[PDB]
Amino acid sequence: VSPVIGVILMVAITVILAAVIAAFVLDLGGSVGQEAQAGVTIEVDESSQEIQVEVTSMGNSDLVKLGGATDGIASNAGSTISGDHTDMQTGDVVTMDGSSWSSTSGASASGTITAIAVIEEDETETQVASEEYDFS
Amino acid sequence: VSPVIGVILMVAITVILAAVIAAFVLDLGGSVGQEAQAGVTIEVDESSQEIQVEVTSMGNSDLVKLGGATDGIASNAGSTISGDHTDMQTGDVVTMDGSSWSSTSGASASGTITAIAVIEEDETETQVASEEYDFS
Amino acid sequence: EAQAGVTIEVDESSQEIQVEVTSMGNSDLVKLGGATDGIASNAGSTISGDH
Amino acid sequence: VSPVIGVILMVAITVILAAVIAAFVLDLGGSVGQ
Amino acid sequence: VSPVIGVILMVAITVILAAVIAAFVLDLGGSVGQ
Amino acid sequence: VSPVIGVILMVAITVILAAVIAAFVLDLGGSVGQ
Amino acid sequence: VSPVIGVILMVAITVILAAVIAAFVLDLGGSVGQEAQAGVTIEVDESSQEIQVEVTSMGNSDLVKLGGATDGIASNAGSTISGDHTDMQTGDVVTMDGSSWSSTSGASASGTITAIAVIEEDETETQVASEEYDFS
Amino acid sequence: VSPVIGVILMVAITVILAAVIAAFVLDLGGSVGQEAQAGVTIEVDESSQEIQVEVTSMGNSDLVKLGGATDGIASNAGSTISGDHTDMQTGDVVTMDGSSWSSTSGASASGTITAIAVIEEDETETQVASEEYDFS
Repeated sequence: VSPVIGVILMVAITVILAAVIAAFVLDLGGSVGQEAQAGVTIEVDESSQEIQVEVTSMGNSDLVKLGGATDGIASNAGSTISGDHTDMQTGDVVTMDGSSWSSTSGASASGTITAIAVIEEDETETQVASEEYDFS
Repeated sequence: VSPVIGVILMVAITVILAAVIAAFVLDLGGSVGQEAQAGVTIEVDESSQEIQVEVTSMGNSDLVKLGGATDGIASNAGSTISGDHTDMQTGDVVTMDGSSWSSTSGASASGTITAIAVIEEDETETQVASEEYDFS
Repeated sequence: EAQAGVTIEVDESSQEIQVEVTSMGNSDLVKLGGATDGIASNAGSTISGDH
Repeated sequence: VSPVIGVILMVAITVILAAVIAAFVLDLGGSVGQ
Repeated sequence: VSPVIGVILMVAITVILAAVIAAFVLDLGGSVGQ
Repeated sequence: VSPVIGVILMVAITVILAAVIAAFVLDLGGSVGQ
Repeated sequence: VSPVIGVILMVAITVILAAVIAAFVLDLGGSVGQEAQAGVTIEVDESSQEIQVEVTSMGNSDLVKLGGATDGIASNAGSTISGDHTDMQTGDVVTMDGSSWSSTSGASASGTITAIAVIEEDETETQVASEEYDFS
Repeated sequence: VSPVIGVILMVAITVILAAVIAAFVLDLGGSVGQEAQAGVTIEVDESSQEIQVEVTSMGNSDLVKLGGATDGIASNAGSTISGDHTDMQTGDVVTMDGSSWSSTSGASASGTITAIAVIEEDETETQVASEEYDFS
């Protein structure tokens, strides 16, 4: 009689463990991480020490912002950036005049300008373009 | 007896997880993002400070509108733009007289004129042409 | 023991949560619990549909 | 399942790259120096 | 259950690799030497 | 009970193998020879 | 009581088997076989019975050597080969004078000249170019 | 003792199921469907109401035959077709005189002439060229 009751109890434990593991499996099942992608052009003009950025295509993202060395520039370099860099729609233009960075403290004459695509649905951030410059 | 019931329960969980992952996979399966393309010519005349735009070909899009520096001009520069810039069909002509931008507040004598192709089916926007100007 | 598959998705852009039943399994009805008890009790119409 | 999703993503990247290269080609297309 | 989770993880890796290769492709896309 | 614990262990091994193969794939991903 | 102890022992055996299979899986996991690739040009001149080889591009390999019919030639044909054939860098030139092969024993007037790329990291060998000749 | 015998039986069932699924997988593994491709030129002459077909290249197929509207013509239009249309080798010419189709019952003055490539190894048929005509 003992082994049969043991089998029944083990079956109950098996059902409970299956119920527990189902939630863990389904937790991974739903986490299909998304990735943003888009096309932006960056161009550094040596004749006037200026950098221009435009969004050629949107892809699946909905807004693009500039990162990298722009953090130091936009923070204290003030009006050397024209336009809006925190939200660039397709067809927008952002112009950065780099003549004054060589003397403005905290603004690196070298570095890199990087573009980040943003999706508000889950706060996904992805790098889409990069290009370095040297006004030193 | 215990491992067999466990196998049955695991098979049921496998079927449920397959059903869950199928929807996630098919969600990505249908998102074939489209991109607009067309040909437009932009020409900046230095003798009279005027910019002319015409649509040479439509490609697969159905309407073209001007963006970039035109946002500042069209917003408050008033009648310096002739024709319709929000919807340009093939063979249409848009003429912009830039003589007065050097003194009109909010109108940049420099910048860039960009063309955007539009598809109403999914609100896709793509840049097709760009050209800068300097009436400063 | 009941088992089924339901998808929950929290949208940061509009502060909204969506729930749908992908599969039934062997159960026959699903209801929302947890923090929904506080919300559904007095938050009124912030929930749409039948929970 | 993995290679099919990869193919879809590669197709999307191909469309984006075509859109990017179209502007570059058309930039040279209009520069008929007089 | 194991192969399904493996497929999900491989799909995630495929998305990440597509994101990585997109930047490399677009780097060459813009270098139209004059 | 045995097959469920086996499934859990196999899932863990699958995660570890995915982590291992990700580095190998990304190694080739970045080698765009100029 | 018996089935519960059996379940415990089976769980232990399952853990041990998982540990054993993990090593086997990871053994295949790391064996991502590499392949060498490069570009080399081979040219057979009918006017003087001479064959010229140059490395146009290196690709990802680091040295190129000649195989195929060259094994018979280089072994006993002596000075009919000029330059270094066991290690050809980019921009190097190897010239082989085939006039004397028609009479030198062990040197095939026909056959094929093949190029092999080499990587010292794992001794990978890959064929990159081939071309036949007939001085018979 | 019960769970161990259950594990043994489940292992046997797993081996049997693996053997069963192997055949199903290998059935799909070998079905690499082939497709024929070739180049044929079709030309419709308005001055004499005649259509000419020639095989410019064979590709990987081995014979070409005409389909489409030719089915109605070749069936009862008799000698209006010259040459052999059921098997066209490279460099062959088939001439069809369409003057009489406007009055011959069952012969459509309009329609389309299509070319089909054929491979006898697995009876693959593929369309390679098409062109319409209007002698009505």
